[PDB]
Amino acid sequence: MQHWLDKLTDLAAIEGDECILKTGLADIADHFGFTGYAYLHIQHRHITAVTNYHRQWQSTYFDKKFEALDPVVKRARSRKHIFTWSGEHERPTLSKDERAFYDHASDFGIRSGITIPIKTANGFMSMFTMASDKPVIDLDREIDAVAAAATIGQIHARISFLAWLDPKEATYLRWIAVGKTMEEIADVEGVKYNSVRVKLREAMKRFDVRSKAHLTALAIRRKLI
Amino acid sequence: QHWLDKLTDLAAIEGDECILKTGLADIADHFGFTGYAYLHIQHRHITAVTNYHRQWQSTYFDKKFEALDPVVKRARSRKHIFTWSGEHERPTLSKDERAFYDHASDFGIRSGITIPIKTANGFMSMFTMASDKPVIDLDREIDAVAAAATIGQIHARISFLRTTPTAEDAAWLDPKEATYLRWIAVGKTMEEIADVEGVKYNSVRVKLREAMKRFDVRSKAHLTALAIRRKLI
DNA sequence: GATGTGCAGATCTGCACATC
DNA sequence: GATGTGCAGATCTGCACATC
Ligand SMILES: CCCCCC(=O)CC(=O)N[C@H]1CCOC1=O
Ligand SMILES: CCCCCC(=O)CC(=O)N[C@H]1CCOC1=O
Repeated sequence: MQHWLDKLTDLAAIEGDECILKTGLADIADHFGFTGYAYLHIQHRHITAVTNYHRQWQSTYFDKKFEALDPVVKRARSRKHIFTWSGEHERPTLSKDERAFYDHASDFGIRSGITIPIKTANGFMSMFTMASDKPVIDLDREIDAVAAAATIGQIHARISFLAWLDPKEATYLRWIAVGKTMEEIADVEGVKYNSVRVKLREAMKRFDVRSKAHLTALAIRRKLI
Repeated sequence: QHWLDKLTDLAAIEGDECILKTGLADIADHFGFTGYAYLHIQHRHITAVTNYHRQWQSTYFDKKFEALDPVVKRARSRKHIFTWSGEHERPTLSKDERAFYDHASDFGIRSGITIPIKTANGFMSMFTMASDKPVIDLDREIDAVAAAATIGQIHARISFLRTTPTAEDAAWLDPKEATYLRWIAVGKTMEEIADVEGVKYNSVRVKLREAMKRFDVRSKAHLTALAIRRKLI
């Protein structure tokens, strides 16, 4: 199947509100074995988030102003380049406080991750993180920093631009719109043929159409894609 | 200082496209370039947003230079910022490429900086700053990572907010193709189209597959999508 | 209800050929 | 070239039923 960066690039192109996007982001994170994801926009010390991290951890994170303690945000602020982090692996040279921070985050299964930080308008920044409950992130192939940046640039803009087709309906329909067969969609998305078949036939039924070409035309005409 | 930063700031302003294109043109000028060019590529089907001379835009597509331009070739091959130069590449270039670059020079396009990225559904987009200088003499190399981050945002601003192409490759449908394709777009089968338009099933079959051949698409859904996207229906 | 499984028959797509 | 013929195999659509 395609990489999650490609999945994110595809998602950045679908229509819909924040709710639709979050459903899609969570599914991608889950699909690739991550416990959650988090998008953060940071201007100075002011942060806004689009994440599926436990609400309890989010509240604590905001309440105790962890943006100023989180080693991940520190690195992101320091260098705009994708990186992997690990609470366990980073232990040495981590203040007693940064240590307490990681132990608390561990209670939520946030122990390691991959983060992609980029510069955005007005000298501010945005970062996207894929979190794991594993001790460390082990990768056979290093992720292309350039491709990672291009992907997050699109994801950031899409979020900044914030009935509808759901993420799977939209994502699958978009591939139908570029000539893919359902088997090919199953392969690139890493899902079962039947999941693609079921999702799309339901879309067809809800819109009362008899062919993919009709669903495609109606979706485009109605700005659903 | 740093046009990449200016582009990032511009990618954030939401308003009508007329202001976006003006902003892009202004940045290109401010930093000493002859102009800019954004291309969204979907296998030979290309849409452009650029302030390159209107005549060059017309020639570029009428001659299908996308298939000749070494800049596009390199972009399709590797998604990484690069600088190009007609004069510097001379030795490497064939007779058609040299000529190609010659015509471009007539429009103030002799060298440039191009940033290509991958976009949704296996396609790509690229942003170029063109100069009239024989070569780009950069004092400091432009960070490929930062460049990608910027163009990812510019691509989303142009594409997601549905900007009007300033130029694109020629794609059309003759009267019959259009008539039959409109029916396909509302759920009809080839047979049903034959009955309603009072023609042979083979007439509909051949008219549409030839159109599919011309657009280079594998399915009717794809032909339908490109046709609607291009306003042919 | 949300999804998934199966498949018969409907349709289309890819290829080789033929005719206007 | 534009249009038309022929068809095996690819691919989809509609309906019935299964899972949990
Ligand atoms: C609003 C919720 C906080 C999101 C924080 C973020 O983006 C970066 C990050 O994953 N930091 C990790 C590392 C240890 O705990 C975390 O949460
Ligand atoms: C529609 C106008 C064509 C834009 C093509 C483009 O984006 C890349 C590019 O700069 N190619 C250059 C190099 C020689 O001529 C050009 O135009």
